[PDB]
Amino acid sequence: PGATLCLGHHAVPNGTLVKTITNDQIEVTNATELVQSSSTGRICDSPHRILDGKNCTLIDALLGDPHCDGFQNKEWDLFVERSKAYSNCYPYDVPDYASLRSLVASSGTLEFINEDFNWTGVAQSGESYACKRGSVKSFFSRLNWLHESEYKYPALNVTMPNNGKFDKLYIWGVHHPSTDREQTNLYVRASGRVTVSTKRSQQTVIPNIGSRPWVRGLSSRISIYWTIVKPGDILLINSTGNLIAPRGYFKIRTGKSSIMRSDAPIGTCSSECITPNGSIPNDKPFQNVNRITYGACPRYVKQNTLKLATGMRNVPE
Amino acid sequence: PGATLCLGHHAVPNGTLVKTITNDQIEVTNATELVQSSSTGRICDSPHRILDGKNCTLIDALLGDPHCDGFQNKEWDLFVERSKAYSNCYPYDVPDYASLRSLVASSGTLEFINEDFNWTGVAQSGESYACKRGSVKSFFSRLNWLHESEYKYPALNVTMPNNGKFDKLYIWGVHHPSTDREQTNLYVRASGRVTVSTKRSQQTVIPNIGSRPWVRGLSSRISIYWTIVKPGDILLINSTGNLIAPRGYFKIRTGKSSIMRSDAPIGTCSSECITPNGSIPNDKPFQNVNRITYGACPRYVKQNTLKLATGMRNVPE
Amino acid sequence: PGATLCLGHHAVPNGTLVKTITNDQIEVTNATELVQSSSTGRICDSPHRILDGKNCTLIDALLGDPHCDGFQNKEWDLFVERSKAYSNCYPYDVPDYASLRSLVASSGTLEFINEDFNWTGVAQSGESYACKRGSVKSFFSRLNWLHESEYKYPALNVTMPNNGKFDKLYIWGVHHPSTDREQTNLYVRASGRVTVSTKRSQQTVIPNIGSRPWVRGLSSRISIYWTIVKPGDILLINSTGNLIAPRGYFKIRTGKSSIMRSDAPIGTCSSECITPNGSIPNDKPFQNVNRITYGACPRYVKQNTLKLATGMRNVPE
Amino acid sequence: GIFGAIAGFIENGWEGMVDGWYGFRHQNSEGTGQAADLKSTQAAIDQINGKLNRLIEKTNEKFHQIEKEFSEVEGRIQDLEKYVEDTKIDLWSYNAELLVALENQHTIDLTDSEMNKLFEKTRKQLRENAEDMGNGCFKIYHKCDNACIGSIRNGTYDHDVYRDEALNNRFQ
Amino acid sequence: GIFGAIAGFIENGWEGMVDGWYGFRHQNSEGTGQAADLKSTQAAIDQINGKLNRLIEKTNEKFHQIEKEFSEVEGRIQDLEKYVEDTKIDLWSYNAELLVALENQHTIDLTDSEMNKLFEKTRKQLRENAEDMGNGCFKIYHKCDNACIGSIRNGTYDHDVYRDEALNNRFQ
Amino acid sequence: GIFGAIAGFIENGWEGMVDGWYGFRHQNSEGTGQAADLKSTQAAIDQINGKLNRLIEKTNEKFHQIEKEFSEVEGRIQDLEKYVEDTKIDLWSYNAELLVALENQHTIDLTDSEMNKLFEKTRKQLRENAEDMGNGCFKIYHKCDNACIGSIRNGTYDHDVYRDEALNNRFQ
Ligand SMILES: *[C@@H]1O[C@H](CO)[C@@H](O[C@@H]2O[C@H](CO)[C@@H](O[C@@H]3O[C@H](CO[C@H]4O[C@H](CO)[C@@H](O)[C@H](O)[C@@H]4O)[C@@H](O)[C@H](O[C@H]4O[C@H](CO)[C@@H](O)[C@H](O)[C@@H]4O)[C@@H]3O)[C@H](O)[C@H]2NC(C)=O)[C@H](O)[C@H]1NC(C)=O
Ligand SMILES: *[C@@H]1O[C@H](CO)[C@@H](O[C@@H]2O[C@H](CO)[C@@H](O[C@@H]3O[C@H](CO[C@H]4O[C@H](CO)[C@@H](O)[C@H](O)[C@@H]4O)[C@@H](O)[C@H](O[C@H]4O[C@H](CO)[C@@H](O)[C@H](O)[C@@H]4O)[C@@H]3O)[C@H](O)[C@H]2NC(C)=O)[C@H](O)[C@H]1NC(C)=O
Ligand SMILES: *[C@@H]1O[C@H](CO)[C@@H](O[C@@H]2O[C@H](CO)[C@@H](O[C@@H]3O[C@H](CO[C@H]4O[C@H](CO)[C@@H](O)[C@H](O)[C@@H]4O)[C@@H](O)[C@H](O[C@H]4O[C@H](CO)[C@@H](O)[C@H](O)[C@@H]4O)[C@@H]3O)[C@H](O)[C@H]2NC(C)=O)[C@H](O)[C@H]1NC(C)=O
Ligand SMILES: *[C@@H]1O[C@H](CO[C@@H]2O[C@@H](C)[C@@H](O)[C@@H](O)[C@@H]2O)[C@@H](O[C@@H]2O[C@H](CO)[C@@H](O)[C@H](O)[C@H]2NC(C)=O)[C@H](O)[C@H]1NC(C)=O
Ligand SMILES: *[C@@H]1O[C@H](CO[C@@H]2O[C@@H](C)[C@@H](O)[C@@H](O)[C@@H]2O)[C@@H](O[C@@H]2O[C@H](CO)[C@@H](O)[C@H](O)[C@H]2NC(C)=O)[C@H](O)[C@H]1NC(C)=O
Ligand SMILES: *[C@@H]1O[C@H](CO[C@@H]2O[C@@H](C)[C@@H](O)[C@@H](O)[C@@H]2O)[C@@H](O[C@@H]2O[C@H](CO)[C@@H](O)[C@H](O)[C@H]2NC(C)=O)[C@H](O)[C@H]1NC(C)=O
Ligand SMILES: *[C@@H]1O[C@H](CO)[C@@H](O[C@@H]2O[C@H](CO)[C@@H](O)[C@H](O)[C@H]2NC(C)=O)[C@H](O)[C@H]1NC(C)=O
Ligand SMILES: *[C@@H]1O[C@H](CO)[C@@H](O[C@@H]2O[C@H](CO)[C@@H](O)[C@H](O)[C@H]2NC(C)=O)[C@H](O)[C@H]1NC(C)=O
Ligand SMILES: *[C@@H]1O[C@H](CO)[C@@H](O[C@@H]2O[C@H](CO)[C@@H](O)[C@H](O)[C@H]2NC(C)=O)[C@H](O)[C@H]1NC(C)=O
Ligand SMILES: *[C@@H]1O[C@H](CO)[C@@H](O)[C@H](O)[C@H]1NC(C)=O
Ligand SMILES: *[C@@H]1O[C@H](CO)[C@@H](O)[C@H](O)[C@H]1NC(C)=O
Ligand SMILES: *[C@@H]1O[C@H](CO)[C@@H](O)[C@H](O)[C@H]1NC(C)=O
Ligand SMILES: *[C@@H]1O[C@H](CO)[C@@H](O)[C@H](O)[C@H]1NC(C)=O
Ligand SMILES: *[C@@H]1O[C@H](CO)[C@@H](O)[C@H](O)[C@H]1NC(C)=O
Ligand SMILES: *[C@@H]1O[C@H](CO)[C@@H](O)[C@H](O)[C@H]1NC(C)=O
Repeated sequence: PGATLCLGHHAVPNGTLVKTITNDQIEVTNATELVQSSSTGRICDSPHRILDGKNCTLIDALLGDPHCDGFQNKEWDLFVERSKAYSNCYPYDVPDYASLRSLVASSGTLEFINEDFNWTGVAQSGESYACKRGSVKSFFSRLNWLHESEYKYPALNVTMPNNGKFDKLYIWGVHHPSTDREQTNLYVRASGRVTVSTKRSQQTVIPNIGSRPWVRGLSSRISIYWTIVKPGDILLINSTGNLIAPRGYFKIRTGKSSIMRSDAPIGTCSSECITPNGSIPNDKPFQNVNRITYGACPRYVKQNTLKLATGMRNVPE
Repeated sequence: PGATLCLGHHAVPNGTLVKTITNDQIEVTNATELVQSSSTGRICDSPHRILDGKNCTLIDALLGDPHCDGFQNKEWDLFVERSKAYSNCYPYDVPDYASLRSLVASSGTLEFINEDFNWTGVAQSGESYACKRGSVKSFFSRLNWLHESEYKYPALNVTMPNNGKFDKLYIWGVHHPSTDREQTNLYVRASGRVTVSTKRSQQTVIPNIGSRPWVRGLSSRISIYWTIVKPGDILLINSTGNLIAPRGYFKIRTGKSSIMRSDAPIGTCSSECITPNGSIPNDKPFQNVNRITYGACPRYVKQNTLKLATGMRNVPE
Repeated sequence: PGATLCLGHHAVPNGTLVKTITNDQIEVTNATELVQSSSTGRICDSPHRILDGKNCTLIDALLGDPHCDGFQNKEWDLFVERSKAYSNCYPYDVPDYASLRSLVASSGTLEFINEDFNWTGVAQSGESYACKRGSVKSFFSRLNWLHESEYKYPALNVTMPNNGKFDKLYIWGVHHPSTDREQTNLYVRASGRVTVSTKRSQQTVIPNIGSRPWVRGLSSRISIYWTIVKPGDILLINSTGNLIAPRGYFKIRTGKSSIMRSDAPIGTCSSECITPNGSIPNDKPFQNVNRITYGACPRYVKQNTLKLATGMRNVPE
Repeated sequence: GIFGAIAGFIENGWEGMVDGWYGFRHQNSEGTGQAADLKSTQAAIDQINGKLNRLIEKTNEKFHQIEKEFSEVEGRIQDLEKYVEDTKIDLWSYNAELLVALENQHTIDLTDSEMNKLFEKTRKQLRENAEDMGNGCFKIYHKCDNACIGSIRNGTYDHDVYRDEALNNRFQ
Repeated sequence: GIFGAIAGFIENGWEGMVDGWYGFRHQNSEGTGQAADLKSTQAAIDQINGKLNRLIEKTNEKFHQIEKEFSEVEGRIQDLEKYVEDTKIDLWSYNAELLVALENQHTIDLTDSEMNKLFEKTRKQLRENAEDMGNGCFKIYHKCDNACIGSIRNGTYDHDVYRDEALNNRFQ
Repeated sequence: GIFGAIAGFIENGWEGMVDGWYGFRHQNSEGTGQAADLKSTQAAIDQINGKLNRLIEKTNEKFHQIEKEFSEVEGRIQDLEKYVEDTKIDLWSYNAELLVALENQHTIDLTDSEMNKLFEKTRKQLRENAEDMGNGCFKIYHKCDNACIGSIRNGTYDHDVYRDEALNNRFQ
C-alpha cells in the first residue's frame, strides 16, 4: 500500500511553431511577434511637427513658387513631399539638386530674412508669364531678376557681411536666355557672368544662350545655386549680366529635421515612428514595413515574421 | 554474483580540432568546412549569359571601336572585361567614366536603335586615321562626326521626341582640336559649343583647343557624354561646331546584369557563383576566394577556414 | 552516529553586477571591463612616426607656405593637424580640397623632386606681399608664378616624361586676378587659359577675373589643382597666361599613413592606438573614447561600460 | 530539450493545468489531485520576462539619413548608396534571425531546466520513502494522505516520520 | 562539456563502436558484448543535421554592386567605397567567427546531453537492482543473461522480476 | 542558473573560502573543517580564461579611413559618410551588447555546472554509505574521521570498507 506522485508541465491544444538553432519548426506553448509588418495608413501629426508639402516640393517652397507661397517662413520636423507636386514658375534646374534638398530639409526651417542689397544701375523684380501669381506676371518670391535700366547693366559689385552669430544660407541663380536677342534685350551684353564668393570660396557661372524644350511657355532656363556664409565672413557678388539675385538669406539650423516622400494622409494621432506607408508602433524591435523611417523606429529587416517563444515546448499528446 | 553494464560513446583515432566559446583548440570526432577557399579556375557559362569582352572594354563596345564591332546589339548577364583590352580608335576621355560603365553594365544590353537626325548644313560621317576599319579611315560606329560643308557650319537645332514606353540612352561627344588651324578647317568657327538638353537638364560643353600627348597618331581628343531621355520628354541638341553627334539611342533596361574584371577563361559548365578567380560552388555559407562576386554566392570573410563540429568531443584515450 | 559532508562554492562581500540574456542586473563574484573609456591625454610618439603639423595644415606644407618651410621633404605615419593652423600666403581655394588632403596623407610623404621645366619666354618666381618669407616678398615654395617678360606671354607648350618606375604627383595652379588691369599687367592677354594633360586626362581651367573679399591684403585668388602621371605617360602643359606652374613632383607612395585632427600634445611613450583624445591602450576589445582611431585599436561602441563576468554568481546570504 | 524532462522522460504535458506551468499530480488513499507549483512557474516566467525586457530596450532613433529610392539613373554615387543600405539590411536581418534562434533554443532549454529542478528538489526531499519510476512519477512507499501530499508540495514533508513504514514496504 | 558525461565521468570513448554514437557494454554469466543505442544516436545526429540545414539556407544573391579594386588614385569617393567594403567584411567575418564558436560549444554540450539522457533513462529503469559505480557503469546485483541485458537496452526490463534477488545481494 | 546548484539547492556561498571556488565542509567525530577542491576550481577558471583569450584576439588595425567630423555643410556625400559610420557603430555596439549577454549567461551556467559535477562525482562515490539531504550536504551513515573525509575529497574513498556499518545505520 502506497501512493503515486507525478511531476508534470502544462500544455495547450493550439501551440505555435518557432525556430531554434536546431529546428526549422518546433511547437512551443506561446510566442510573440518581433517583426512589425502593418501600418494604420496615416502619418500621425504627433509628436513631430509635420509639414505637408501638398502641391509643393521643398525646393519650390524655398524658391517661392507662387502656388507655394503658403510655405513661407515655415518650420518642420518632417517635410512630407507628395508625388502630386509640380513646378509652376520659371523652368529651372539645380546642379546637385539632391544636396540642396537635403541640407535645407536637415536644417528644418524656411525662415527668410530680407536684406537690402545695393542694386544701383539695374531694374529689380523682373517677372514673367511662366510664373503667374493670380493672373499677373510674377517671379520666384525669394529671387530678384535684375535686368538693364535705361539701356545699361553696370558692373555690379555688392557685398553683405555676416555679423550675426549664426550661419546664412543664400540662394541665387543665373538666367539662360533662349536667343541672342533676349540676351541683349535683358542684359545689353553679348555674354554674361556671375561670381559670388566668400573668403573660402568662389563659384562662377557663365550663362549659355541656346534652345531648351518648351516648358510652361518658355525655352529659357535658370540654374539655381547656393552659398553659405559663416560668421565673420562676407558675401561678395560681382556680375556683368544674367544674375538672378538673392533677396536675403535663410538661416541654417542643426537638429532632428528631415524630409520624406509619401502619399500617406496626415492624421491626428501620436506615434514616434513614421514610414512612407504611415506611422507604425515601435513596441516590436524589428519591422518589415519600409526601409525608410523617421523617429524612434524598429530596425528594418527582410523577414516579415520572427516568432519569439514565450513558453515551453508544447507536448500535447 | 551479478553483472556489469557500462554506458559509453564512440571515438575515432583521427579527430579534428575546432573552436568554441571556451577553447582555442578542442578535438571533436568530425567537422565540416564552412569557408570556401578554392576555385576550379574557369567561369562557367551557365546559368548566366556571359559575354567575354575579349579585346574590348564595355565603353569601346558601346562607342563602336572597330575591333569591337562584333559586340553590336549584344546582351549579357555578366560582361567580363579582360586586362588585355585596348582602345584602337580616336583618343578619348569620359568624365565620370565609372558611372557610364556602371549604368550600361547594369542595363545589360548594347541594343542600338538608329534614328534619322536632321543634319542639314553639315557633312556627316567624319573619319580619321586613328580609327581604321580594315585599312580605310573610319570612326566610332555609334558616333557621327559632323564637320562643315561647302565652308560653313550652321547653327544646328535638332530635336528628337521619346514617344516610346521606355527610356532612351543617348551617347554623344565633343571634339577637341589640337590647333586653331584644325578648328577652322573642320568647323569654320574660332570657338565651338554644344548644348544637349531635356526638360530637366542641360549639359553644355565648350571645346578647348590645345595640345595633348601623342596617342595613336593624334594630339587631338574627344570627350564622351551621355543624356537619358524619359518618355514624354524630348532631346534637343544645339551646337555651333565641334559636335560629335549621336546616331541613335541605346535602350536602358533594369535587371540583374553587371560587369566584372577577370582574366579567367570561360568554360562550359554550370555554377551559380562567379568570382574573378573563376566560378565557385555555393554549398558552403562563407568564402575566402574574392570580395568580388556575382550570383548566389557565399558571403566573403577574411578567414580561410572555419570548422563546424559535426560530432561529439573525441576522447581517444 | 555518523558525519555530515557539505558541498559548497565561494562568495565575496563586494560582488559586481553584469548583464545576461535573462537579467538586466545580476551579481557575480568578479567582472572585467571590456570598454575602454579613458585616455592618458598625450599621443605617444611610438611606435608610429608622428609629424606634428603645429601651425600648418598638410596642404600648406605641401604648397610651401613660408611658415611651413620646416615641413619640406618630411615623411610620416600620422600627420597631426592642429586647430591653431592658419594660412599666411596667397589666398587660395582647392576644388575637392578633401580629396587632395586625403591622397597626400595616405601617401605619407612630402618628398619633392625638382625638375627643370622649359619656361622660355616668361619670367619665373613671381612673388607677392601676401606671402612674406622673413620680410621680403615671396611665394609658395613649390609653385612658380609665371608672368610676362619684356611685354609678352608666349604660348607655353612644355612636356615632362615619367620614365621612372613610380608615380608622379604634380601640383599646379591658376591665378585669378582682381581686375582687368592686373590681368594685362601680369599676362598681357585679356583672357588666360591653362590645359594640363596626360594620355588619359585633360583638366582645363579658365581664370575668372573679378572681386573676392580682402584676405591678407589681396582681393585676388589662386585655384589649386593636381595631376598624377603614370610611368610611360607624359605631362603636357599648354597655357596662354595665368598659369601657376609646378616646380617638380611629389612621389606618391602606398602604405599605412593617414591624417588626424587633434589638439592633443605629443608625448614620448609607446602605444599602438591613437585617438584625437590621445593614445589609448588596446588591451580591451572595445572603446568609447572616439570614433576616430589610428593603429591597432579597440572597436568603437556607443556603450561606455560592458562588464564581462569573470566569476560565478555571488550568493552572499 | 537539453535536460530530457520536457518532451523527454515526461511523456507529455497536462492540458488541464491552467493555473501554472509546472505542478504535481497524485493518487493516494483519498483520491487523485492536481496542484500547480508557483516556485517553478515564476522562475521560468521571470526569466522569459527578463529577455522580453532586454528586447524592448531598442535604441534606434534615426532622423535625417540617406535617400533610399531613386527615380533617375545616376551611377557611381547611387550604386554606393544602394550598396550601403543593402549591406546594412542584410546584417540586421542576420542579427534578427540569429537572435531568435539563440533565444528560442535557450527558452526551450530553460523551461526544461525548471522542470528538472522541481523534480530533483522533490526527489531529494522524499529520501528513502519513494522511488523514481522513470516517467516523472514517484511511488510513495507509505500511506500519504492529502496533508502528506500537501507537505511535499509545500516543502514541509518530514521523511523521518514515515521512514520506517516506507523502508519496510520497500525491502520485502 | 557542460553535463560531465563525455570527457567527464566517462573515462573515454569506444573506438570499436562503428555502428552508433552511444551504446552499451556488458559483462555477465554468458560473456561480454557491445551494442549501440539508436535512440540517442538519432537524437544527436538529428539536431546536428538540423543546424546543418539552418546554415545552407543562405540568401546571398548579389548582382551589380560597387567596384572593389581601383587602378587610379581618386580620393574621397574611393576612400568611402573602400571603407564600406572593409566595414562589411569585418562585420561578416565577426558573424562567422561568433557563429562557429556558439555552434561548436552547443554541439559539444548537446552530445554530452544525449549521453547523460541515455544514462539516466537506464538508471531509473534498473530501480533497486543496480548501483552507479561512478564511471558510467552499473553493477547489476542479480544474474542477468543476454536476454536480460537485451531487455535493458530495448526498454522492456521488468525490475520486479529480479528485485528480491538483487535486494538480497545488495544488503548483506 | 540552469543546473540549480548555485543560487539553487545550495543555500549560499562560503565567504570564508579564499583558496578555491568549490570545496567541502564536514562535521565528524573529530570536529569541523573546510577544504577547497582544486579540480573543479581549475575547470571553471580554465574555461573563463579560455573566453578571456578568445576576446583579446581582436584584429582591428585600421589606418587611413574616412573623415568623421565636418565643419562645413556639404550635403549628399557628407550624408552618406555620416550614415556609413553611424551604421557601422550601431552594428558593432549591438555585437558588443549581445556578446556580453551570451558570455555572462554562459559563464553563470558553466560555474553552476562545475558545482553540480563535483556534487555528482561525490554522490556516486559514496554509494550506499550516505544520503542526499537536498541542501548540498550528505549525511554519512558511519564513523568517518579526518582521514575518511580526506579519502572522499582525494578520490580514494573505499565504500566497501564502511558499507556494512552504513547499511546497518541506514535501515533500522
Ligand atoms: C529649335 O527647334 C525647336 C523645335 O524643334 C524650337 O522649339 C519650339 O518652339 C516653338 C515656339 O514657336 C514651340 O511651339 C509651341 O508649342 C506649344 C506647346 O505645345 C505642346 O503643348 C500643347 C498643350 O500645352 C499641345 O497642344 C501641343 O500639341 C504640344 O504638346 C504650343 O502650345 C504653341 O502653340 C500655340 O502658340 C503659337 C503661337 O506662338 C500658335 O501658332 C499655336 O497655334 C498655339 O496658339 C507653340 O506651337 C515648340 O513646342 C518648341 N519645340 C521644342 C521641342 O522646344 C526652338 O525654338 C528652336 N530654336 C531656335 C533657336 O529657333
Ligand atoms: C607641344 O610639344 C609636343 C612635344 O613636346 C608636341 O607633340 C609632339 O608632336 C610630334 C608630332 O610632330 C610627335 O612626334 C611624333 O611621335 C611619334 C610617336 O613616337 C613614339 O612612338 C614610336 C612608336 O610608335 C617610337 O618610335 C618613338 O620613339 C616614340 O616612342 C613618331 O612616330 C613620329 O615620327 C614619325 O613621323 C614623323 C613625321 O611627322 C617623322 O619625322 C618620323 O621620322 C617618323 O616617321 C613623330 O615624331 C611627338 O611625339 C609629340 N610629343 C608629345 C609629347 O605629344 C605638340 O605638337 C606641341 N604642340 C604644339 C601646338 O606645337
Ligand atoms: C567691390 O567692393 C569691395 C568692397 O565692397 C571692394 O573690396 C574692398 O577693397 C578695399 C581696398 O581698397 C578694402 O579696404 C581695405 O581693408 C583692409 C582690411 O580692413 C579689415 O581688417 C583690418 C585689420 O586687418 C581692420 O582694421 C578693418 O576694420 C577691417 O576689419 C584695411 O586694412 C585697408 O585700410 C588700410 O589701407 C588703405 C589704403 O589702401 C588706407 O586708406 C587705410 O586707412 C588703411 O591704411 C583697406 O581699407 C576692403 O576691405 C575691401 N572689401 C571687401 C569686402 O573685400 C572691391 O575692391 C570692389 N571691387 C572692385 C572691382 O572695385
Ligand atoms: C502569449 O504571448 C504573450 C507572452 O506571454 C507572456 O510571457 C509569459 C512568459 C508570461 O509572462 C505570461 O504571463 C505572459 O502573458 C502574451 O502577451 C503579453 O501579455 C502580457 C500580460 O498578459 C501583456 O502585458 C503584454 O502586453 C503582452 N505582450 C505582447 C507582446 O503582446 C500573451 O497574452 C500570451 N498568451 C497566452 C495565452 O499565454
Ligand atoms: C564528417 O563530415 C560530414 C558530417 O557528418 C554528417 O553529420 C553527422 C552529424 C551525421 O549526420 C553523419 O551521418 C553525417 O555524415 C560528413 O559529410 C556529409 O555526409 C553526408 C552523408 O554521408 C553527405 O550527404 C553530405 O554531402 C556530407 N556533407 C559535407 C558538407 O561534406 C562526413 O561524411 C563525415 N565523415 C565521417 C567519417 O563521419
Ligand atoms: C577580477 O577580475 C580579473 C579576472 O579574474 C581572473 O579570472 C578568473 C576566472 C581567474 O582566472 C582569476 O584567477 C583571474 O584573476 C582579475 O584581473 C586579472 O588578473 C590576472 C591574474 O591575477 C592578471 O594577469 C590580469 O592582468 C587581470 N586582467 C584584467 C583584465 O585586469 C582580477 O584580479 C580579479 N580579482 C579578483 C579579486 O578576483
Ligand atoms: C493642389 O493641386 C490640385 C491639382 O493640381 C489643385 O486642384 C486644381 O486646382 C486648380 C487651380 O488652378 C483648379 O483649376 C482645378 O480645378 C483643380 N484640379 C484638380 C485635378 O484638382 C488643388 O487646388 C491644390 N490644393 C492645394 C491645397 O494647394
Ligand atoms: C585579341 O587581341 C590580340 C592581341 O591584341 C590579337 O592578336 C593580334 O592580332 C593582330 C591583329 O592586327 C595581329 O597583327 C597580331 O599577330 C596578334 N598579336 C598578338 C600578340 O596576339 C587577337 O587577334 C585578338 N583576338 C580577338 C578574338 O579579337
Ligand atoms: C605657431 O604659431 C604661434 C601663433 O600663431 C606663434 O606665436 C606667434 O609668433 C609670432 C611670429 O610672427 C609672434 O609675432 C607672436 O608673438 C606669437 N603669438 C602668439 C599668440 O603666440 C608661434 O611662434 C608658432 N610656433 C611654431 C613652432 O611655429
Ligand atoms: C550703393 O551704391 C551706390 C553706387 O555705387 C553708392 O553711391 C552708394 O554709396 C552705395 N551705398 C548705399 C547705402 O546706397
Ligand atoms: C510600404 O510601401 C512600399 C512602397 O512605398 C511597398 O512596396 C510595401 O509593400 C509597403 N509595405 C507595407 C507593409 O504596407
Ligand atoms: C530638316 O531641316 C531642314 C532645314 O532646317 C528643314 O527644311 C526640314 O523641314 C527639316 N525636316 C525634315 C524632315 O527634313
Ligand atoms: C583570387 O584572385 C585574387 C586576385 O584577383 C588573389 O589575390 C587571391 O589570392 C585569389 N584567391 C584564390 C583563392 O584563388
Ligand atoms: C626649350 O625651349 C626653347 C624655345 O622653344 C627651345 O629653343 C629649346 O630647344 C628647348 N629645350 C631646351 C633644353 O632648352
Ligand atoms: C574625446 O574627445 C571628443 C571630442 O574630440 C569628446 O566629445 C569626447 O567626450 C572625448 N572622450 C573622452 C573619453 O575623452
